[PDB]
Amino acid sequence: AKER
Amino acid sequence: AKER
Amino acid sequence: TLPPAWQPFLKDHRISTFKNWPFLEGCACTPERMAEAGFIHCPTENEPDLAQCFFCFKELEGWEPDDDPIEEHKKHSSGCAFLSVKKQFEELTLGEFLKLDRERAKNKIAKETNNKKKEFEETAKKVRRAIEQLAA
Amino acid sequence: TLPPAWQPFLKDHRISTFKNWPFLEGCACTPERMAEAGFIHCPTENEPDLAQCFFCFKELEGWEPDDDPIEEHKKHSSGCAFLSVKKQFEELTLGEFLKLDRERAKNKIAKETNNKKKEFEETAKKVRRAIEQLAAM
Ligand SMILES: [Zn+2]
Ligand SMILES: [Zn+2]
Repeated sequence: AKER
Repeated sequence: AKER
Repeated sequence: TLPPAWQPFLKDHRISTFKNWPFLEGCACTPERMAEAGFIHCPTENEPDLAQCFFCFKELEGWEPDDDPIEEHKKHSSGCAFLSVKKQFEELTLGEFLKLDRERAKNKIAKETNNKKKEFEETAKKVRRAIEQLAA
Repeated sequence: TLPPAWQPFLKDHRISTFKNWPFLEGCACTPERMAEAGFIHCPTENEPDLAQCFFCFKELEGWEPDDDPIEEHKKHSSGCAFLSVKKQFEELTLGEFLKLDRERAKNKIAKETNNKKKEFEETAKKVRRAIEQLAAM
């Protein structure tokens, strides 16, 4: 997953 | 102490 | 801060509730010594020294300067579990604390119940008295 | 029960927040495995898999079935104190818990402050440009  |  | 519902577990909250408490410095039942026993001040017109265990909801009036609040509490509600907590609040676990708060909840109902009973009985005395006079 | 603002400290509360979470049974990032990592579901239109640490407020989207939520949390917010709590919840002392609740309070402050900063920097950019385009003539 990645960051907003 | 007394009771109510 | 702490959720309000939980505040009476805190000595410093209980002390704060004593406003116009007659028994001060030289006395054995100071607000501090009272809060340490679990009482909070909850005065009325005809009972201005009224106090109450926050945990077992035992109510005591007619205090005297040499009254040791812990001794008075043990005599009147020996079953009170708070009386048994030897540990300091922050030293408790949530588990322990959650169990304690639960026993409170029950005591409160049982008290609500015992009250409902007493009010019942008072009505019934009025009811009997009224029927006797109506028969005579 | 337990108070409203302190709910998210409860795993079962956190699980309960996953409604229409795409990643289920066969996946590594199930709601259960997610809540265990500290996440709660907080979806949007353009980011429907959006999730957030309840403690450090780190926000992650773009999840994949083989994503291990704890591994992803450690990579993105290594500073997160909840990541360090090895005890079971009810095994915490009130002191330990209150100490923790205060770090969260601070964490929350920081994120909001950091946000307000970004917003403000963005506004400062617009205003500056408007002025520049005026002195370009
Ligand atoms: Zn009591
Ligand atoms: Zn975190």
